[PDB]
Amino acid sequence: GSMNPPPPETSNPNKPKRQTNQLQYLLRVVLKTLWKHQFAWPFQQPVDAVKLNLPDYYKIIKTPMDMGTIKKRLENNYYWNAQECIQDFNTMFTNCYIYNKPGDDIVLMAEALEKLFLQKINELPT
Ligand SMILES: Cc1nnc2n1-c1ccc(-c3cnn(C)c3)cc1C(c1ccc(Cl)cc1)=NC21CC1
Repeated sequence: GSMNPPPPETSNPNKPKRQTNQLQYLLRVVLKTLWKHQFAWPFQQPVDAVKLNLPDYYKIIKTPMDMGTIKKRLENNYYWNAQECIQDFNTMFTNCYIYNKPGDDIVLMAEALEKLFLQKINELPT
């Protein structure tokens, strides 16, 4: 039998909170721009491997990540360091490359989203 894992942790009220220029930009500019992209829809929520009939997905992908989780982590002050958020974006793209094969449609879609991501964090404020 095949079940999805619970989604990643997005909220811990015991974690210290800070507002930074970089976390605000990651939510208001970067997340916003990737969310509205033509290719965002597969990445907006956890992979539902039951719904998609892919019982091997959570056999291969042990560090799941998606933009819906990253949005909640940003808005709930889950991240202390901007690099934690940048790591989650990179995990989301590399999961797609790990599960799938070079040249697959979803890989071309993730590669384009990654290119936009790198252009947006090129302008990460200081
Ligand atoms: C991410 C992510 N990494 N690998 C995948 N995915 C997806 C995740 C979600 C969905 C989805 C479907 N219907 N809904 C409501 C969500 C689809 C996919 C697709 C996928 C394939 C082709 C295109 Cl053109 C687009 C997507 N491939 C997989 C499962 C292997």
